[PDB]
Amino acid sequence: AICSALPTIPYHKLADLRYLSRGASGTVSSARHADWRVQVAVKHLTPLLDSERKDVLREAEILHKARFSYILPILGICNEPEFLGIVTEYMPNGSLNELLHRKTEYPDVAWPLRFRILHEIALGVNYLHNMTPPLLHHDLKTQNILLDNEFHVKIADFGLGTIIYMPPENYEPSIKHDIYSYAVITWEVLSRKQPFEDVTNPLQIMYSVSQGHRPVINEESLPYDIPHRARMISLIESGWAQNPDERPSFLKCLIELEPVLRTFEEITFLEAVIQLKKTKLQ
Amino acid sequence: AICSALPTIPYHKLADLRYLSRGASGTVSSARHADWRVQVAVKHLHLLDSERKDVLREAEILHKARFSYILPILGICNEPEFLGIVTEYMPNGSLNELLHRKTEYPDVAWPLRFRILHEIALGVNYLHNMTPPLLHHDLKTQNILLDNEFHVKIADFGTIIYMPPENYEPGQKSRASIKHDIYSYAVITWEVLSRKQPFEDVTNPLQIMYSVSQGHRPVINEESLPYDIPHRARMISLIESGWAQNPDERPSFLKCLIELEPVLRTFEEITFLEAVIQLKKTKLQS
Ligand SMILES: CCCS(=O)(=O)Nc1cc(-c2cc(-c3ccc(N4CCNCC4)cc3)cnc2N)ccc1OC
Ligand SMILES: CCCS(=O)(=O)Nc1cc(-c2cc(-c3ccc(N4CCNCC4)cc3)cnc2N)ccc1OC
Repeated sequence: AICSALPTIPYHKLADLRYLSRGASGTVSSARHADWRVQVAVKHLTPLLDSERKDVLREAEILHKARFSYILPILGICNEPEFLGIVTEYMPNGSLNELLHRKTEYPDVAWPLRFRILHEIALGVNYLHNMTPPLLHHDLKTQNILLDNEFHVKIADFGLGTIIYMPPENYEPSIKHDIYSYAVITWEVLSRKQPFEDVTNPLQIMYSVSQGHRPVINEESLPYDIPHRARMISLIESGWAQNPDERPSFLKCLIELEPVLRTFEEITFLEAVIQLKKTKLQ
Repeated sequence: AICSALPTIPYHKLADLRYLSRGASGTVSSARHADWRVQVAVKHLHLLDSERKDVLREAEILHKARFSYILPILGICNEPEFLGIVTEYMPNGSLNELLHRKTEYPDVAWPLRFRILHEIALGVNYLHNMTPPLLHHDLKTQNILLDNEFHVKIADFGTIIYMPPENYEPGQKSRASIKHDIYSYAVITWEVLSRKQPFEDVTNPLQIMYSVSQGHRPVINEESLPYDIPHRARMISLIESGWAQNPDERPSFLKCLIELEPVLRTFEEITFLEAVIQLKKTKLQS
């Protein structure tokens, strides 16, 4: 009964555009609003076909209808004959991929921060699932997860390399789908390692996973230093099971994770974040 | 063209309710969601149809003003047994507590105070630049909640200090004015740079109303506002122009944001987190 219309931001109110990152889904730039006096990110894509506009609008309204504390907050759409793009909050620290694999800038990443990030990811995906109707991500990657000033998760890219996160039952030309990806991410988050490093052709990855093989679980990929190691390992291995029905919903995962995050003090999170900024500063 | 329906949260999905604080605008409790697995705050009642209509008005105003510094509403609980607004849980409470709880919060680094002022101005300016412009007309340190990282979140669109004189007799038809809000902001800025109660010496609020209608404002001196305050002169000019006897002399929030940006720009990004962690540590162990 209570509807809210996504504001249409005029293009000429967006100053200081700068290419932030290009990718398959389009190009993302940074800008600042003339009236709101705040920084924002803009995702855009020749003239515009009607299908392209329809897909961009689908994505924008999906962001608008799934507003949650850990879902990328959309601010408005810029829809003009000259330009068309989605406006959202600017996430300075970029994607989780950079955080994980930029060991020069990010030498250490305290376990409290890693687990808080995992928890917020699960929370975002679970809220998307608990919508009506249930909203399916169908494409979770360490590149979709953006991190704000305090390294809090913000998920993006919900609507219609990238093979690491695909369940085996999709090779043959669902809710469980998403959890699979999540499991993988957890692995890639506790190890800071590329899944299937030794494999050079992605079809090798597809073959190994279709044979029921997953990334290595050993002493090197996951050190014993990792907190709550055994629970995380059980969660991961059951979360990427060959059979979809055996994979748990995100609510079971949240119930399993909450006591894990509960062992970290509130201040240790900020300590890890500020230590990360300091190691990156020096 | 893009509509978004506020989810209707069932009452039975709110577990572990606890009276957090009662007040004029109603009572706010804390609770936890069964499916979303997150903590939330719930504003509830003490029901006529007029009350329900007003609650729906508040809910739709919060939902239509979704902004980074506006209290994020999650859903509405509309059942015959209960009716309430559900929003994000702001653990550290309101700005008033931060300012005047010197036991838990002995020191408050200037970077964080300026971040809070900046975010307040940003939220109010966003409210003004809407279509149509939405007026707060009741800004106080109790409306400003503080999230996990002490980021400002405005809500709710001895409490007269933040009301301009032309609003005491509410000329609603005549002077439901834009400048009103800026007045409030000025006062808060003072109370944020001094950590002191405006009109401390006055004990009767009607005396405060008379004095303010007489063109009197809080004192600006060496004690209320020490010279230690960063950018002291610029902030003092902002305050004095924000509570001018004449409403038209008070600037829009866009002018204030344009003046504040260069001030916030002088603090490095890490100093904010350092001040916040210092606040969290001083509040602990006490
Ligand atoms: C294909 C669309 C990307 S996305 O799939 O992740 N989604 C999506 C994302 C964003 C967004 C992105 C970023 C960002 C900034 C810097 C960097 N790095 C440093 C500079 N060089 C490259 C690496 C990485 C990411 C910040 N803030 C945002 N708000 C904005 C809108 C979006 O709309 C779906
Ligand atoms: C009480 C003012 C109402 S309000 O004017 O600020 N508006 C409004 C606010 C809220 C809200 C409030 C709180 C909150 C938490 C701790 C405390 N303290 C601790 C115990 N001692 C007293 C002080 C006070 C408030 C947290 N999170 C929320 N989300 C929820 C809905 C609202 O309705 C729009």
